Amino acid sequence: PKSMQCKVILLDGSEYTCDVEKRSRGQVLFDKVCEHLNLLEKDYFGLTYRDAENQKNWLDPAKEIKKQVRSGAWHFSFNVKFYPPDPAQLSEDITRYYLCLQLRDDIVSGRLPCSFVTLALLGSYTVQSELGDYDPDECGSDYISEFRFAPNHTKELEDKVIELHKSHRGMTPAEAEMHFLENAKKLSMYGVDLHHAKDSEGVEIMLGVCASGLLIYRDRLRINRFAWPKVLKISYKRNNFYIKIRPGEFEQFESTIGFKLPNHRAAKRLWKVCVEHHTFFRLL
Ligand SMILES: COc1ccc([C@H](N)c2ccccc2)cc1
Repeated sequence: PKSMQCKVILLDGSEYTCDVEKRSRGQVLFDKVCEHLNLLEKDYFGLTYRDAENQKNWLDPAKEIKKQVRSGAWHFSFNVKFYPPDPAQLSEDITRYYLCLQLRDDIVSGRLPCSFVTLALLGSYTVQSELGDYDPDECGSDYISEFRFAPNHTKELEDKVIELHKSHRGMTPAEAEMHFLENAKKLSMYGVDLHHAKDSEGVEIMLGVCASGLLIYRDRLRINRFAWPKVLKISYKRNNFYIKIRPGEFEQFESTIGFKLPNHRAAKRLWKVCVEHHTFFRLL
């Protein structure tokens, strides 16, 4: 029985190596990684790989790994797939911990924009969780943390993290992580998966997929939101992605909004993440 070496980038930035049989489905590898992480609330997470066009793809746990990675390396990342709107409802602290690590990367990467004050507050909870109570002995007037907090660090930001850290004395890691999440969950881009697209006129937009529905990001005076219930069907054809939008009560017919994606693979990717989000948040 022939086994393939898998390398998985974990949310702490470390690399986990394991083997699976070469005809293994994604679920096999995912189960191994989750056991390694002592993670039980697995439904919110997934593995990603980079395709031949270097796009992030979710590893489908139901399909053979080899038919997804195809010509590429068996190299993956462990990631949050479904960001819970209410992380306080998660059963386990360790689930909230992995969600925090994901969100820290979302912030540093600039995928999750955040005000100065919220960057400093989130950073102050991370420090409290990781180091415990504020200590002046490690932190002088010239202190810069090893913790990456933001896409662009300033001395201002470092000072504000310390000021807020001082206020968190006696806070345990689980408590600090829960505060981190109570703040992060409110950010307008929390758990929004963004896709580049053109509207039916050829104007460049962004489509965002998240718990509440589908968002269209245009000129920035116009953001359209379609709650999952208002979305009757989702489809793709060639480079095109279509959503059918329910009639307003006493309307005879549904409306169709068409979008142009970069290529067929990008349209299929968007369709699959929309279907998955619609199912997940319909049931949650
Ligand atoms: C992490 O976010 C959630 C997790 C579980 C639920 C679940 N359906 C529920 C609803 C109501 C009361 C208790 C459990 C809901 C949200």
